Amino acid sequence: DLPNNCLNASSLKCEIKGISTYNVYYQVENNGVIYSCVSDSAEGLEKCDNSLNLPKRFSKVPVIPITKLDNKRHFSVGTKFFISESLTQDNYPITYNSYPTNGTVSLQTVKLSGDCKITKSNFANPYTVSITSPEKIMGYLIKKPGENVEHKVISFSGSASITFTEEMLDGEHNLLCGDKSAKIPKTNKRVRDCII
Amino acid sequence: LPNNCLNASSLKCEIKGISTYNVYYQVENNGVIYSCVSDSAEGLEKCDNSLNLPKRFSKVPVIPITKLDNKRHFSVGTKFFISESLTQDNYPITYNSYPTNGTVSLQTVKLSGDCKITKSNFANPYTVSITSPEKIMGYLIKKPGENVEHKVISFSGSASITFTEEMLDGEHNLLCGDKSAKIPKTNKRVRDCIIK
Ligand SMILES: *[C@@H]1O[C@H](CO)[C@@H](O[C@@H]2O[C@H](CO)[C@@H](O[C@@H]3O[C@H](CO)[C@@H](O)[C@H](O)[C@@H]3O)[C@H](O)[C@H]2NC(C)=O)[C@H](O)[C@H]1NC(C)=O
Ligand SMILES: *[C@@H]1O[C@H](CO)[C@@H](O[C@@H]2O[C@H](CO)[C@@H](O[C@@H]3O[C@H](CO)[C@@H](O)[C@H](O)[C@@H]3O)[C@H](O)[C@H]2NC(C)=O)[C@H](O)[C@H]1NC(C)=O
Ligand SMILES: *[C@@H]1O[C@H](CO)[C@@H](O[C@@H]2O[C@H](CO)[C@@H](O)[C@H](O)[C@H]2NC(C)=O)[C@H](O)[C@H]1NC(C)=O
Ligand SMILES: *[C@@H]1O[C@H](CO)[C@@H](O[C@@H]2O[C@H](CO)[C@@H](O)[C@H](O)[C@H]2NC(C)=O)[C@H](O)[C@H]1NC(C)=O
Repeated sequence: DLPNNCLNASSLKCEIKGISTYNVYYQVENNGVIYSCVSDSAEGLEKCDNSLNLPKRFSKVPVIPITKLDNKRHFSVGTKFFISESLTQDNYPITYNSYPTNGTVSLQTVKLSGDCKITKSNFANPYTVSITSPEKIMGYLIKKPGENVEHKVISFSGSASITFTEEMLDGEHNLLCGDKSAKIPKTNKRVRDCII
Repeated sequence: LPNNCLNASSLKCEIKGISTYNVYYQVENNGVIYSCVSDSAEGLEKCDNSLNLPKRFSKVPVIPITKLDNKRHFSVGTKFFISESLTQDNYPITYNSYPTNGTVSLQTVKLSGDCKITKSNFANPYTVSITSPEKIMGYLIKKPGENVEHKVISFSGSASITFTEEMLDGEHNLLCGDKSAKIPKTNKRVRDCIIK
């Protein structure tokens, strides 16, 4: 059990099958046997086939999929591949990340996740909100309901300060950090520009 | 309209898949197959291949696994989830009563929600109590890799637990939604006294 053949994609013939917003699904081939694999950094895919639409770096923000269909529009954070069990008994061995196992690859929408200490109350600068997380890395995002807004994920760690843009304070906008979620109310237009 | 996917006893229906916490079936009304997933196991007795249907489903807070490293420690069964098809087209599905497009995908799962294990339950030291603020909750003891297809226990409010000689070896592990716990191994010479 050494799926390191997926580590060598620089020189082995590989085809790009699918591309998500947070991982990549491909399959290499060494001695006449295909090896489906999923990676989170895409280091040796430059010479693969369909090595066309892939990015420099997946931002590595912890994300878990959606169970709440109703919460889709409220928690769309993009697409990420996950190891599912095949619909047939098919036990096809895929090596998600560095861990090998069987199952089938399946693309699912995901949500943000973790322990974002969303600091509602902030002493000074009420228009500036702070956000902390004990996790090593953590991701947040500000978006309206839906909008098909992908990316806009920020790799933050520990201390993080957030200010709102002029349009952003439209009440329908929502701040997503970790599991937690809040809604920003529309501030008065004349209270704005009074900052001067 | 997900009509007569609740009336499936009035239609010719084909049982496609059965998981631990939900069931997948397709009904046929007038020319086109309706794919639907549910949890009641009601009205599906007259469907085809409905031989191994469970009485009811536990319907506990349940999320799938991400880190494949933790399947062995947190395996609690299999649950059907709505995903996105690898190809472009996506058949409309009506999970519960919620209609949407996509494809089905079977995934093993972990218990979800929030539990608060009374870690130091001095009162009857060998019996401890759990409290869940949610309306329903799931829990089960399980050593890594132990076959657990329906050993779960539907949990609401606050309840207590009494252990077994098997379950008090150092290998068994306590599971309750979002929390994990390990059981210490009592010497078999101390076991014969608690047996009284
Ligand atoms: C699914 O993935 C598992 C993970 O490796 C694969 O399991 C392997 O299946 C083989 C069956 O050929 C088993 O190994 C056997 O062990 C016995 C005991 O020594 C030995 O006498 C046999 O000759 C054979 O080697 C075992 O279940 C397992 N091996 C592991 C985990 O090391 C399985 O092949 C995959 N399913 C597929 C590809 O359909
Ligand atoms: C899911 O597949 C079905 C069929 O392929 C589609 O579902 C429904 O499709 C209609 C047509 O696009 C959606 O909206 C309607 O659009 C027409 C455009 O002129 C408009 O006149 C109507 O007032 C209505 O807005 C409808 O929302 C959609 N519903 C669902 C539940 O899917 C559709 O192709 C696929 N779904 C999506 C979201 O694309
Ligand atoms: C991946 O590529 C490297 C580079 O060729 C392989 O390393 C070779 O290993 C074989 C022995 O199995 C020998 O040809 C040499 O020891 C290495 N090559 C050179 C040029 O020294 C490696 O085996 C490949 N496969 C894996 C799984 O890593
Ligand atoms: C399930 O089927 C029954 C059929 O007896 C439905 O009862 C009527 O169904 C027709 C459509 O065939 C509707 O037009 C009527 O309005 C229904 N009668 C009512 C609502 O009193 C029933 O609606 C179906 N759906 C369920 C029970 O959820």
